[PDB]
Amino acid sequence: QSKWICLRLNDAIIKRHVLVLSEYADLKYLGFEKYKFFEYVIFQFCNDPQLCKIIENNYNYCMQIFKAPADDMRDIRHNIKRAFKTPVLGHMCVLSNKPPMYSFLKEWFLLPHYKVVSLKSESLTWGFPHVVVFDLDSTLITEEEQVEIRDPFVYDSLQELHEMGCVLVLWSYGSRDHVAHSMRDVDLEGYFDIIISEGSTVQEERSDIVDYNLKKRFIENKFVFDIHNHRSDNNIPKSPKIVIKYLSDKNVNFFKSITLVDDLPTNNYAYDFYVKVKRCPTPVQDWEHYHNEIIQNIMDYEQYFIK
Amino acid sequence: SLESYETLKIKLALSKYMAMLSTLEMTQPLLEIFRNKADTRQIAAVVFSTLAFIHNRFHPLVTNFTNKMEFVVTETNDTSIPGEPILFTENEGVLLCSVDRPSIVKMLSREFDTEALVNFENDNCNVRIAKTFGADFSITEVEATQYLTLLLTVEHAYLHYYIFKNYGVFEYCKSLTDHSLFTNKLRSTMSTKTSNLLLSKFKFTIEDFD
Amino acid sequence: CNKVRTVTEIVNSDEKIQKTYELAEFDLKNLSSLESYETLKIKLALSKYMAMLSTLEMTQPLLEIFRNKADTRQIAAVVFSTLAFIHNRFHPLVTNFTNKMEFVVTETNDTSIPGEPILFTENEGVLLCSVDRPSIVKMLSREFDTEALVNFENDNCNVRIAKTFGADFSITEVEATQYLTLLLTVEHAYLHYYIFKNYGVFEYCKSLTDHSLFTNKLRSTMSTKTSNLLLSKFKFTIEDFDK
Amino acid sequence: SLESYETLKIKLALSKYMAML
Amino acid sequence: PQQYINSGTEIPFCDDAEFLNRLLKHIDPYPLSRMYYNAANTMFYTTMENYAVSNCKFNIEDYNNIFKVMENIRKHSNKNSNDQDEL
Repeated sequence: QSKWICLRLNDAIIKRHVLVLSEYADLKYLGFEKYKFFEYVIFQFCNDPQLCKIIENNYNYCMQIFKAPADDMRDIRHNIKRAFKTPVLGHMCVLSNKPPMYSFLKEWFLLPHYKVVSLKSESLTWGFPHVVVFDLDSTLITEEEQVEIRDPFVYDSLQELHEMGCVLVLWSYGSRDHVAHSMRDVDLEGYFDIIISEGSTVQEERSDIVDYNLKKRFIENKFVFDIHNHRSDNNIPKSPKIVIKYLSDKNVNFFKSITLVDDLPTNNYAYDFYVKVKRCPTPVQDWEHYHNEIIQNIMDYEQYFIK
Repeated sequence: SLESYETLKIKLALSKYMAMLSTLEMTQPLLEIFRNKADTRQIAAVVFSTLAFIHNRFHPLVTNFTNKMEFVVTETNDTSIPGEPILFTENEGVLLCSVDRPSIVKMLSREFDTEALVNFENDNCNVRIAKTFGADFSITEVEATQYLTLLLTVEHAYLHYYIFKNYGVFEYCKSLTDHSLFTNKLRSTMSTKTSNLLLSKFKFTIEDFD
Repeated sequence: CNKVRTVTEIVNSDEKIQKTYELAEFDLKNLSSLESYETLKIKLALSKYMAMLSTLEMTQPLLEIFRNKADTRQIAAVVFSTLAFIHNRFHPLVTNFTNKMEFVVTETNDTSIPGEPILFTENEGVLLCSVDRPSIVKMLSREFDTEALVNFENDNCNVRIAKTFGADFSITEVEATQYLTLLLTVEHAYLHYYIFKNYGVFEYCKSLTDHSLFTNKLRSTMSTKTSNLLLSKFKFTIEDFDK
Repeated sequence: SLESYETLKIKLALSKYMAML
Repeated sequence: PQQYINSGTEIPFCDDAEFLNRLLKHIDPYPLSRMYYNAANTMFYTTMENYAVSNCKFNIEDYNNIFKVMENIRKHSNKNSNDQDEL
């Protein structure tokens, strides 16, 4: 729980992006001209008032000051988007000069700064999208061996979601092999954007080919997720790290918000919204309230603050 | 075709376009004006009015496309680029767009082609001979085609304008290096009428040699 | 075969149309556009050089200058300015170098030399250069020139026929034509001068016996800009040598 | 590069020498 | 730049509806695709010409890969759209 401060660059010669500082003097690692590549830069609030005073004397950029005891990724993003009246923001940069130990921010994408100039821009949407994450396990299937959609209304609602310019990401924790048969039974390849599998487990991520039968164009959902917590518990969170990774692999580079729809609250690590799926061995046809929830969650920022 | 009425709707869009032209004090067959030196002021003003028409159809929910905009047509091959006869620019707050007149003139020049074999609607005795038995307002096909083609030119520019206006000079130039942002994209917020746009209606490709 | 093909297709397969073209004659237009403005550039450069020369109190035509031998001053100045122009054209950047340089006129055949009418003694303690005024005057004796000529062309229907269808000191041109002589001469000198100024003497045993492979040394040496070899087919009959 | 600021420091010491004399 | 007279923020609609409706109708017989073909050809050919004029490279690939690229229907249903219930 700390006070916090942020740079706002005068000329966003590169836009949307933000950086995080351990020292005000870290600027020396950045040196000449490199500063023009970042729109904002957060720093933990000065302990010495002279630092803040020198900041106040500096004219090279605008700045803001605030309290954020809420040491959370999404809450900090909310506060910054409030301060700078902006719906969408870029990635958070990092250097070999290791970041400050604000390691509660551990679970996120980390941008090796030099890539920033190398970054592409993407066709995939003409406007900045929202994103929604889904599962197979007990999720929107009926629970029997052969599954209906909980409503064909939902079936077509998935398609219409494209009208809003929002992204559909399914990561089955369930086993890889059966999902192909599942989609052959009911195909949403024309209805859904992104597919991932085998997330069920956390595994010892420490230092110590597919589509042979039918020409699917899928991939090894490679196990590249850290143990990340080095502790005795039982949790397999959905990983914003991996999600943003595959997004930028699809050149998806900016977004307004991300929501999770899942049967496990535990896996939600401060996702913007969570929809606990109702378990359903029969077609509940309840979707309209899910629709309402999602629509209002989207609408939150039409007032220019999520609340 | 059971899309026939939708083809007629496309014709309706074109008709609204040309009607707006005829209403807004069009003086003479536009090929003349383009061949002429002065009145480029009027040409550019009509161009921006067409941009406003485009924004209207694209995104009618808000009436004001833009309040003021700056224009420079050019007469100089060495101040132009292939593929992009129209180019936006910004300099220290001087937002502007620029054009090469001769390029567009030459474009208008080439519309020579006329009827050749395609599928055709039913001709029957009961159709024509029935009418023969009994029961200025003039615009030729190429005449309308010229205005249509000129309009279609503007789609590329307008898309680039939107992108630039929403992403700044960086991504503007980026897209100019790589227009693939265009590639097979109707996905947008509803208000952007994206499917309605003529990127959808019909398609083209080179039949690649070698 | 480059018989480019093209197609249009309506949504929902309602219609499909084909056409074809060829990239031929586009190449011809490109070649024309190149050669035109390239020649323009070269001509412009020449014009600039001549105008620069024009400042130098030309109370006399060039020819008079060398036809006289009593003076050396004007000759030296001309030579110097030529060197300067070449150097700058290679180095888009103003230069003044070793501020001690001098000239001597090889006024007699007994001092004459085969081929190279100019000789830099790079440092006899300091740089000096040689000038064969008698020869230079021979070259400028000119009258080799008359523009009424004819030139190689072939396969015009494919190659050239398209080229058929496109388009006080108030001194005449012949003199300017003559200037190109000394342009080329000073260029050829500049080659050796530059080389030795950048390297040793002994390679003169090669270069000045035969310049020849010196281009090998010049590899990676040129500044990525060409000089004065547009009509690259400069050649004469060879097999006739009957050695 | 991490090399970069070392190059800059070297240039800095260089110019610091240079300007005075 | 001086080639502009800005601030003319007209938003015309000029709905001479009944006249315009009939004025449309004599253009109906013209074959849409057959006409459009011409325009597409001219656009391509002119765009091609300028690269050769300026001694450019060209990406025959990219041009097709980007422009008038073709999507596909994936829904099995319908959605509402603009129309006039005229008169």
